Amino acid sequence: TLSLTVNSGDPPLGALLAVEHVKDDVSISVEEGKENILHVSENVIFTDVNSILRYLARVATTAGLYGSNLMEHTEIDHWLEFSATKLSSSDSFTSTINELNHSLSLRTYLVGNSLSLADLSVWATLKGNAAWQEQLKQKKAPVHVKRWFGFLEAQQAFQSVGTKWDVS
Amino acid sequence: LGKDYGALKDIVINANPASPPLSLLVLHRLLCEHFRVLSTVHTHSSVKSVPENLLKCFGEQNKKQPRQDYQLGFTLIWKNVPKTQMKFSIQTMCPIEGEGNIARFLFSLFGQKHNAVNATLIDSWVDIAIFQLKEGSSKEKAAVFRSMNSALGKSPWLAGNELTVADVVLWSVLQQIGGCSVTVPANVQRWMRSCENLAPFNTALKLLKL
Repeated sequence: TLSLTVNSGDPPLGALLAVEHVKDDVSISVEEGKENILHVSENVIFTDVNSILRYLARVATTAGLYGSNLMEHTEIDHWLEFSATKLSSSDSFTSTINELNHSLSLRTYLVGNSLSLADLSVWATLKGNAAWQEQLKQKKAPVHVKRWFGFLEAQQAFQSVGTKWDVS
Repeated sequence: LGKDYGALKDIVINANPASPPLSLLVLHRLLCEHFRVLSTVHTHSSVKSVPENLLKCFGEQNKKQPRQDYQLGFTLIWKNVPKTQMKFSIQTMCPIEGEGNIARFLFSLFGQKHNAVNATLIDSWVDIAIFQLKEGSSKEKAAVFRSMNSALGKSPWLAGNELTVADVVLWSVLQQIGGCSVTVPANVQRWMRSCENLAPFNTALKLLKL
């Protein structure tokens, strides 16, 4: 089947959310470990988080996590890179979070009006960003981002992954 | 192939002239081989001057134009942006940032069908070009060469038997890496020459220097 090893000391919440939103469509187990490895088959593994997300989104044609057309696919690519670069730097964070706020002003989900890898990726990255936490507790988080982030966090799949894996 | 699901026509790319996206130029030459493309270069008013080679990177524009005929419109705007950006006529699609993401989109227009594993491999190589090779240490670059050399001993192109966007982006990024000497392994050398032998690859590369 599919097997994901994770770094138990620093879990990839994005990939785990994807495993969570995908488990009803493909058989996949999660193993404790010290790094992230998605074992696809004998000669096939993915080790970087965005590749792991892409692969899971692609084999789970029921969940619709890579969007429903080429343009939504491309938007999801945009957000995957946004979270891995801009949102991972915690450097010029204010400008980066303001870009994210602008994009969410007229959206409920980041892409195509339903949950996608974009949401999982950006959410997971945001949760692990110290500057985001320092913005929330200090009541300075931008309105739309707070609204969208709270929406996802109240979903049962997010609460389940949080409880099991999130190392406070 | 088909291209009319929601028919979009004009592709706009904002790029910084201090950092020309060679992968997009190569891609542009490639699209032109398959589609009737109308190509234009503007300079945004936020940019004072632009090198002549970059002003006319779509110079083989003297050709007679179908005019009625065009399948795709490709507008390159030299602009003071922190990151290469693609925009569409459509309000619903957000601006696409990053040449890797733009390259993925443009190459997809060729219709190449891939399975989950191989599509993801292709995406992986693009990420490696962007997150590791583009701005990595000398050691990070050496590790990329090693991975490429291993892969290229097993298939003629980075993801198998056919040219993919993986080859376009990694080759391009390699050409724009300039500062410190590092040495290229033999399977990578063979693959570079395979790339350079393709008209779209070398003409676009020539554009980058005066």
